[PDB]
Amino acid sequence: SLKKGPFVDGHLMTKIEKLNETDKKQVVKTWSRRSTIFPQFIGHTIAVYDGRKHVPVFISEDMVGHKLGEFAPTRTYK
Amino acid sequence: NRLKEKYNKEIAPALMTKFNYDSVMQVPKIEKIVINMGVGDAVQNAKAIDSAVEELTFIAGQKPVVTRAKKSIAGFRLREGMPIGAKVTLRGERMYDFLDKLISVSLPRVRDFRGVSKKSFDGRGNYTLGIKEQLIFPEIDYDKVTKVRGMDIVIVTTANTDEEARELLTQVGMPF
Amino acid sequence: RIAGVDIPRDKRVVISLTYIFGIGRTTAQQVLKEAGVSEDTRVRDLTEEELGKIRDIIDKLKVEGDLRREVSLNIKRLIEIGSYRGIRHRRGLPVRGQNSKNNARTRK
Amino acid sequence: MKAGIHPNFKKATVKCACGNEFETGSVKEEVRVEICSECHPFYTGRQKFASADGRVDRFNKKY
Amino acid sequence: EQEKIVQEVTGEPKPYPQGRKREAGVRVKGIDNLLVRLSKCCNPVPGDDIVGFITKGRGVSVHREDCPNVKTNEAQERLIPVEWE
RNA sequence: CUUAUGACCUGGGCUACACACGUGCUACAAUGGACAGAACAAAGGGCAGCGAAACCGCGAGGUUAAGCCAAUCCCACAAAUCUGUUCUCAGUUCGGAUCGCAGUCUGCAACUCGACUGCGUGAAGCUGGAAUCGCUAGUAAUCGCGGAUCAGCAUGCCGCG
Repeated sequence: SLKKGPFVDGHLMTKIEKLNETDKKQVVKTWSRRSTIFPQFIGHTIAVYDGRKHVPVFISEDMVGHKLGEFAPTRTYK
Repeated sequence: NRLKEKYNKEIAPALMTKFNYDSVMQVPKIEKIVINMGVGDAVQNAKAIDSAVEELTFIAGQKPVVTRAKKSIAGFRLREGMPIGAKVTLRGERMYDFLDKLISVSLPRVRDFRGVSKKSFDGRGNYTLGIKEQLIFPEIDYDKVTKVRGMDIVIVTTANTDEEARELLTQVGMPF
Repeated sequence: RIAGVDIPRDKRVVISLTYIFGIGRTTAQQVLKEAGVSEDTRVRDLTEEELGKIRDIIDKLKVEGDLRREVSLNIKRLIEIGSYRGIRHRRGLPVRGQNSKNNARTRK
Repeated sequence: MKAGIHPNFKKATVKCACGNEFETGSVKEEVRVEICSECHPFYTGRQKFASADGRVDRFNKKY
Repeated sequence: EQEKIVQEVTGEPKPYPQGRKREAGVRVKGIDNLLVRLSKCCNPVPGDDIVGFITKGRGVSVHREDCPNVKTNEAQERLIPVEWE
């Protein structure tokens, strides 16, 4: 996208604000590969669905500008 | 001539009080500058030896000398004799003037030159220059440049320790 | 040379400067718009007051090593953070989004 | 000093394009330089461009 | 000759492409259905407890705690106390 | 076959890639490249559909919006061509992939997985081995344009000069 803001789903913004308000906590199975990454997400570990499992991934201060779909290997090869 | 008066009147009294040597005889000097060429082209091309036989003379007019390798090396397909590279030795007045060409003129023509290698001393007080491209100063004349081999320069000082030869080159003006 | 690597002395003003890494055709036109040198003279035949104005515009831009760093910085950035586009830069395969059973012979 | 082997040695007047005039003794007589060390900005302490340019992005919220 | 049978049996890893019949066997801290893998540093068995390290990607390694690789970990937050189930 | 081989949802995949094959375009240049000037079509399409002019963005476009249910208005200023200017035979002022950054649109959403600009980067290739394929006159080749299909997407296929 260009100017509408980085896209988030309503469920993703919901539970991370529940996560950010008190303390970092357990991982979250997201089904939203489509969503972006906000700078509030740093240090929050979440589980991205790959096609057959939810793979847990980490978010640092460098993995900020991209979407969650950069961390879903959906096509394994050798 | 310019650097010697700079070295004698300014640089030598500065480092003398910096490390509290008991004499001017203890104040370290930088005596000789030896420059290796070391081209292994003679296995393939004996005519490529003649390039930088002529060309290194244009850098400093003291002509370099045929350096024959003193052991036959079959892994390089090389017999003993068989000249490999040339040797520019330089000590005295023009050599600080050669250093005047180095800092003031040469180094900005290294097209991505930055803070050069700090820890490239031999643990004695001597330094080597890592140069891979020879087009460093406006004599080089690109149209008369067929061979692209660089140049290896050795700094030889009278530094009794090492970490004040560190501080010697800073007062000389070696960038880091 | 200003870039530290030459331009050939007999080409025209725009196209000789396109050999500078980081500088292409339209980057050359914006410089010579500020220079105003009519873009067709022998670059063996200039003046340094004319060419000093060529220097500082190049000094203002990411030209020689800086543009060589930052894309290579980005390559070293995105591979070491996972980031699947990093793996496509990594393995020796295309990146921008293509098939795989077809040619792709720029990378194996 | 062997004659007939060494080329000549003449007092050079090294000049930079920014006006830095310098003196050596070389084979060639006049050396005209685009950028000398005193013209080179890394010798001028921090260079003006890449010291301020080498930053990472500020995880850019701006838009 | 039966050591040559051990030579000829190389091809039992060949049923570990194309998937294998796997349950949720490494229960990840009470949460199921997560991508984990058995650690090749040392094999995760019920001796000492088994801990999942959040990698940069490509899976989660169950490093079988009291391992020299799991003990020297930078970023101890990536270690997850998981269950052998 | 049937509380599943049926139905519903998310997300993945149909786009994988060590490698061969057909089938298509863009090229390897001087009958070319670049810039400027001048002039010339046929057919089809348009109601939540086309969108002029206008302004702003380097631009892709944005903005508002006349007019048009149409031989009225819009798509749409055709390209090759012609005439100048410059280029001078080399992996280059040909090549344009591959790739980085910066962008625009549609849409819930462009990561896998879209198109198109803007900047950069600039490889492979300098008429291709044996062998093969098309074509009897507006055809051969060549250059653009329209439409189905579609929110979106064509080097595809139809159709047009």
